[PDB]
Amino acid sequence: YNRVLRLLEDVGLPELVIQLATIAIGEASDDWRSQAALRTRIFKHHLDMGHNNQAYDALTQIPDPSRQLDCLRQLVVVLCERSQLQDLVEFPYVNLHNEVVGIIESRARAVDLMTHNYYE
Amino acid sequence: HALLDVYLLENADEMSKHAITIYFLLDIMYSFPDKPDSSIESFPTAFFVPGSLIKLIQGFWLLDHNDYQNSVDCILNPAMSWQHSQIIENLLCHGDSRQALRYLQVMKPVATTSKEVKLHMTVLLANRSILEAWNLQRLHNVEELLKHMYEMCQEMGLIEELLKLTFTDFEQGYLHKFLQTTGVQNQELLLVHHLQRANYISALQLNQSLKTNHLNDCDRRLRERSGARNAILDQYGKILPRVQRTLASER
Amino acid sequence: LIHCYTAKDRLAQSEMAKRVANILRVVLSLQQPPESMSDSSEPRVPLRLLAPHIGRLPMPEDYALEELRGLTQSYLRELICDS
Amino acid sequence: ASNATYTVDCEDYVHVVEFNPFDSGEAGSLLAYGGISYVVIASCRFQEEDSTVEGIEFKTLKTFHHGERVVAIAWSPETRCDALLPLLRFATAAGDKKIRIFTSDFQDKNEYKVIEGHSGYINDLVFCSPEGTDIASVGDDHTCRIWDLDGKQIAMFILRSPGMSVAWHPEGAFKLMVAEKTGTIRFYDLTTHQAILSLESVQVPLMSADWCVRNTLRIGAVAGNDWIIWEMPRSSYPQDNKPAHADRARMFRWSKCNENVFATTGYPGKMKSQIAIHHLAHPQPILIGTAPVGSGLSWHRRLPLCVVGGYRKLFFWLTEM
Repeated sequence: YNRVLRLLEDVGLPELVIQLATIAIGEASDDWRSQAALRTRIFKHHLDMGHNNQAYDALTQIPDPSRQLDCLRQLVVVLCERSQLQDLVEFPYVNLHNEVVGIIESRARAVDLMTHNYYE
Repeated sequence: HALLDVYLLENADEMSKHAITIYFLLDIMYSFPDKPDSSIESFPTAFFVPGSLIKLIQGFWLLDHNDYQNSVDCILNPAMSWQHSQIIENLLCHGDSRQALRYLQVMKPVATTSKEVKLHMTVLLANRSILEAWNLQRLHNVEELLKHMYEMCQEMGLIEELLKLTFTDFEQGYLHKFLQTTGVQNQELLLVHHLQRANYISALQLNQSLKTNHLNDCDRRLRERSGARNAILDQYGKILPRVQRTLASER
Repeated sequence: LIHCYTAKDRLAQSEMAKRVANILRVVLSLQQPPESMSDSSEPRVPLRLLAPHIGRLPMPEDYALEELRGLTQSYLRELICDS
Repeated sequence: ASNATYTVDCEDYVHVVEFNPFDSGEAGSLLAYGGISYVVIASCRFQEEDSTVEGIEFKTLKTFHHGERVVAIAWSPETRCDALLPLLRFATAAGDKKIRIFTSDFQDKNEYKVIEGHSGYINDLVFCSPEGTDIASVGDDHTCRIWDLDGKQIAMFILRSPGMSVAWHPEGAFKLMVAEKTGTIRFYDLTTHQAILSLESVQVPLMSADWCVRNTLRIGAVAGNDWIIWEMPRSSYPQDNKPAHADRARMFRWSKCNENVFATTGYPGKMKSQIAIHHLAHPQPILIGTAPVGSGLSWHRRLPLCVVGGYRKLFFWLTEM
């Protein structure tokens, strides 16, 4: 299934990659690392397709906290760039409300005076 | 004689008649393991029976004989609607939810009936595939599928993991109705859900309702839990602006 | 029980509670033994005395009760884990 | 890449989309689209047809549970929305190798019939009678089959390779076009049950062919990367052959309003499926649209407007004439 997933990714069929990766999580049984990798892959393809709710649901199911934080960083950035700020407000971050403020502060101060919407 | 008279039946497929006879010849062969050169093995060659049907009937015979591994290996060999439901229900009755999931993932049977969709949801839930079961409920009947999802998550102890999901306003309204109706423990879970969603007014009003209903409750463990719940919410109530306190204290 | 009878009294009280809480957080960080041997040092154990002390702890109804609410949420999570 | 002129949201992925090519007696144009497990019938009205419409008025009329992924949709000529005797009839092919004929009164009477006999995937199907009594289908079993509405096989033509597209001739009675994957387009007479003629493509695989309704001498197709045009009876060789897509062309459809305009789609690809609208007088596409992942291509009956199905969306492109 990991081989067929690489093939479907190279052909550019993200809906089928999500379906197959969901089946492959069933076979991954006790390997939490493979489950983390497959769920990170499902998150990425849902995010790329603009399926914000399903991407958020996939992110909450990631067992690896390090990958979950990197997926959370990617979700926050992509939704901010797409101007989908309402969904981002609705999404219930756990103890990571100050990670968002720290990221936007790090970018804000790091970036030039010409404002956009990070400060807003 | 009663077996052979099946061949005289009109408007029956010949292969279905041969299927009953083959299934019967397998029972006879199994009754006599000690002679390898039985003329009985010539039956499929003598009546031009496809090797495909042979393996399928062997698979069904092995299933009724409690050899589920070799049964599935015969049926899955590369060489009906009611059979899908019965195979899945049989595998679930025996506790082998993993083989029921394997079967469902490979064969992908079309769930046409509310019974088949509830069956497929139960296979997915028994394998901890909650997100797939949840998506299947949304795809297929929405009140019945959500009811089945919430009842099975409550029976399996998965309600805390369900509360971590993203709900639509409709799914959320139905979850609130379900958790309000289904006992005092589910009203404490609904309180936790309101707190996790920053819905502090609804959490405080629900706790006032629970404070009024528990004035006669002996039980030591429920009394200690209600004491802790009351203390936490009385701390949140102190932090609220005077106006929000008034709105929370106005019945 | 701090009886900051005057303004600055309360000013300073707040200041100190704040700083102390920060320091305590940081210190507990590596506190009760990082569980390398356990599935990441889960805090299953809950102390009733800490919760009782928090209730009798006196400070402004805003930030202090918000911290109390966070502690209550943590206690609820611990109860869910026990369930 | 031009944005779509109009976009309509759908419940799920659109695998096939077909405008009703017939007159239904309504002011709106009927549209059918196939999802993973359903077929939706909708009415579309455009600002270009009625000045009271702002952009696109899209109304779902009926949803049919299919249970399988729909691969092709064919409208029946008997389809009418007239208030006196409304009749919806269409055929579908799906991944289960079956044809389903749906019949509806747009009220409570919803019937479907299953037709079995293809041993491979059905790639395309059409109604092949002016009266709408007969269905032609083609597939990976290397057959073209003719069915009555009763699901009885009337005729069968053995193909030399997988049948990839089938089309009824718009004016000439009894002429069926069948496009084979190896580049051969055959014409069959359904009265004599004989092959009349063939065309050959210079490129392979041949993926889709369509008749020009405005000029019944013209056939257009896609094979390999290129679009190919023939003009009959002048030659069995292509009149024109030009690049359509950088990586595999999938669908070809003639405009129903202009004999020089056609649309092509690229294969369900990593570079999001391109739609290219061509005009014969131009060496390059007149319009290049992007759909993230889209299947089905159909032209509006009257307007210079085409539709492609995509991820939970229908995309419409108006071509300036």
